[PDB]
Amino acid sequence: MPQPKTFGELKNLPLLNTDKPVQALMKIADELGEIFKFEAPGRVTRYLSSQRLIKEACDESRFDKNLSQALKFVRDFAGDGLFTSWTHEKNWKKAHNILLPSFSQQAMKGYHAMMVDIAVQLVQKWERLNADEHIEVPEDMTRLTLDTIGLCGFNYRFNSFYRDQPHPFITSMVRALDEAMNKLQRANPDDPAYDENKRQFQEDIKVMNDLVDKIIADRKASGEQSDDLLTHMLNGKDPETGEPLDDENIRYQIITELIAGHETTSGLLSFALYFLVKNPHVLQKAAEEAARVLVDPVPSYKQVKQLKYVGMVLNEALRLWPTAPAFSLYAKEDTVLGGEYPLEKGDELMVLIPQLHRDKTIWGDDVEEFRPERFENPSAIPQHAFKPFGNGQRACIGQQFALHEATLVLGMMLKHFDFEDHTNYELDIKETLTLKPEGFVVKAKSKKIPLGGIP
Ligand code: HEM
Repeated sequence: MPQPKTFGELKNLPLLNTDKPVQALMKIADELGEIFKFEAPGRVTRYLSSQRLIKEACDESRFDKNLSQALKFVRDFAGDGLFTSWTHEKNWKKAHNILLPSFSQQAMKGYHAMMVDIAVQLVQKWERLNADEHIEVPEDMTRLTLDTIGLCGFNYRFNSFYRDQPHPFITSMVRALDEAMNKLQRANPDDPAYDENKRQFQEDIKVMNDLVDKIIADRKASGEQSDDLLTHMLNGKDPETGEPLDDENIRYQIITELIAGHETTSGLLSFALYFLVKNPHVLQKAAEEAARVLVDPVPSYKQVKQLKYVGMVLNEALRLWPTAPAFSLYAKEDTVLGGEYPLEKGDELMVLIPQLHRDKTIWGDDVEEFRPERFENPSAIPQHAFKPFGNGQRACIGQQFALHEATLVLGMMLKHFDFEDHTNYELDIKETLTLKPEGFVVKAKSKKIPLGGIP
């Protein structure tokens, strides 16, 4: 098994002392192949890139979700929420059972109005820009996804489109996620040089906890019901144990929904618009569908479901740049991977999704091209070839929410504006916990189509 450059004591770790670790790992994969070993002080990981090996890794009888170093650090503020719990932790099963119906296709009918509320705000913002002015794409997409999850999660308005400086909760969340990712590169965590980082981290945790805990308390006092996750959780009983989630876990689920959902989804919308402006004939086809389908001043749930080609566009963006680009597994028992790589019980595997999605033996020679028509017939895609939302029982619980949101918003964008790549933008991918196009800007010329009133 191949292995990239080592640095004594530090092993491979310094290779990731970069602002773009995942793209670093992709370049290494390009040279080394379908599997390579990556060592840090005190840990070992095997990175997987081929569909041949990843299909075995996705066999839940042999491998289970692992809490990576990154997820362990995120747990300091996401607690035992769904994203950062072990599969066999009692609160995982319990929360999974309770929350499943909150994330179904039927639940999307209830969330639709609040998704439209924020989408309308985004469209109005762009309708109101003066001539020559431009749009900062990832920045606005993130305002949109944070505000949407705020409403659908706990009926709270962050009012991001009313601000230059985000709501303090958002600032704190973003900074805590930053600190979590930065901790990955620290050989000496308790060095006094990180005392300030530690102070800020605890302050940011308190900001998040204080707001969510207060809203939960207030909500239990009012009795108010909404189409939000908080109401569902306050009223929901586990099908198995018959118990509801306790108030602390409810808080962790609300924080979790925001962490897991806002940045992946905004990254997706950003990458999709990028690929559209770089491929004008695809943009035209997608805009034609939007105009054909979205015939009312405000889109309805049933109309979003008709945006088939927009859906193909989103899937092809997720193929090329899956915005949560890696997930971690561990071997349940000793086992041989792909017939040639022995694993010991507890051994960690990392699935490199962007590499999976560029496996020529699956997709063909043109894997680098943006072609939504790949997804015209789903039955064509082999099992475990396309995994932007993870695997099995530990797959993204938010998948239907993300796709409904992104399809609605991209559809409305295409209905209401023509877009210009005015700077001839060169793709630069920023890495946090997730991936996004840094500095992506466009100009949007309104088609001057009336936008209807909302509740
Ligand atoms: C394009 C958008 C999204 C992508 C690509 C994405 C991707 C993923 C992936 C790959 C995982 C598995 C992580 C692992 O194995 O460690 C995951 C899990 C999860 N995601 Fe998403 N996600 C997206 C949007 C969302 C949204 C909008 C929400 C909430 C509204 C959400 C909530 C969650 C939760 C709670 C989990 C953990 C589920 C469990 O293990 O029980 N995600 N997501």
